[PDB]
Amino acid sequence: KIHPGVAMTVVRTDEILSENILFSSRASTSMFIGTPNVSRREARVDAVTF
Amino acid sequence: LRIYYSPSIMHRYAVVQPLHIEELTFGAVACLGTFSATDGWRRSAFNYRGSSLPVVEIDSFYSNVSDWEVIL
Amino acid sequence: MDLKVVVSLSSRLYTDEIAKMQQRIGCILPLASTHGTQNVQGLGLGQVYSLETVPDYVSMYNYLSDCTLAVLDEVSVDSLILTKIVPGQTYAIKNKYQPFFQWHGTGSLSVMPPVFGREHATVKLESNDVDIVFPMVLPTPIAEEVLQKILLFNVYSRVVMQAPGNADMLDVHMHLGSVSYLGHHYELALPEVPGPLGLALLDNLSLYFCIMVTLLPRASMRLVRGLIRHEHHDLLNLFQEMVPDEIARIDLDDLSVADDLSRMRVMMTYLQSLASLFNLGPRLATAAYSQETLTATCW
Amino acid sequence: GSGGGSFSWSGWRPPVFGDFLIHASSFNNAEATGTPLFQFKQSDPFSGVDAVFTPLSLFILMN
Repeated sequence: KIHPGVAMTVVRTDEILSENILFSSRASTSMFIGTPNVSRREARVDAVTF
Repeated sequence: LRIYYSPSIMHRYAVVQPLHIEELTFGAVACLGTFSATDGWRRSAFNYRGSSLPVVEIDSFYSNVSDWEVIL
Repeated sequence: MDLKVVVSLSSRLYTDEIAKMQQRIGCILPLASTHGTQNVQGLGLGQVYSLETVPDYVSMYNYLSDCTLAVLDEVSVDSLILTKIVPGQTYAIKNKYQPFFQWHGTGSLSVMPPVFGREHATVKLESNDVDIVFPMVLPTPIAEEVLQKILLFNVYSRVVMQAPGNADMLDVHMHLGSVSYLGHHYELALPEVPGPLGLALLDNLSLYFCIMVTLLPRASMRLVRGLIRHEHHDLLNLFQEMVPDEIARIDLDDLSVADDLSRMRVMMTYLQSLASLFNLGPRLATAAYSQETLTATCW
Repeated sequence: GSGGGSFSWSGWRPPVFGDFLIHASSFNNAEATGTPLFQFKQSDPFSGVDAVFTPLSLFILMN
């Protein structure tokens, strides 16, 4: 426990969970909606995927 | 399959057995077909006469046999 | 039944890259995941082939044989639409490659990592800082020829590592890196140091070879000695009037048809095993072709 | 008349079936109904019955 010739700095990164609040002003984005689609695929021996 | 059988060939071909023309062939690999990936293997008990066996079961199989391929 | 994949880009790309990709319509490329929505990372052959890294080709064949293949169908500012190739379908397919070779319509095509070049094959997307690499497709004979070129160059770059002079490596570069097609020569980019998976494949080649070399039939050796001593054939052009020294030492034993026959049986049992290993890539069989359209009906 | 125009079902192929004739002792009557099977060719000419095995009988045969 002798002090060496040189000194040192120690750096670390820390994570903090945080519950945030988001405000949005009215009419800030225009959205265009499309018609939904349904297709089928992966026809396999016992099942179908949609 | 080569590296999965490496220790067994290392043991068998070794001092225990020398070579001869008809003994060189070691393993055979044949395909049985395709099965839906990401499902996996359900583990089930197969019960006969009050005795069980752990059995892997594979759903949605598609049978397709292939020829034998020689591995050594 | 319905085969369609849309790939969503987070940020819109510039005009230069939309033009460069619209040149690229009708391209075969692998994606990793089979879903309607794919991210831009899993797209293409990029994430295994890096600018800073030494090129390893067998690993790219390995990655490509597993990743699902799709055909470029539509290029937009935000979204890329690509159709998926299911194992059991027929596909009208288009040929426009820059290193183009002529197509028969007779023989299956094959897919391979971009051996010819990196720059003319790549597309950079600095809007989303990602690089897309289009693999190269070829008729099967030139594919197998290029593969043989690459593996033999691996072995001989390894061996001439301990060799005397520059002229020897210069002879190696002639007719190994270069593919000579009718009317042109083409320069494959070759690694200076092949270290990964070159071993893992050439070693299995060596196992098969050292197994086969014990059980050769002698009658073939005696026949070759007689024929190169008396007649001259184009397959016998290699051996001059000189006959090799190995054959003169192996031949001396007489002939017994039973042993040669059993050796032939075992050698065939191993040749069929050897044939499976040379592919290392997806093979797409072709049935019909139009030279005026550069369009095949692959399968 | 309306049907027949599907022209496939994603390439659907009906299963091919195989029907073997077995001795009463070789194949145990209780099995998992999904077990893989194996036919061993014999030598007798113009035969009428052929053998079959499951992985368990295949194990017992090899001791």
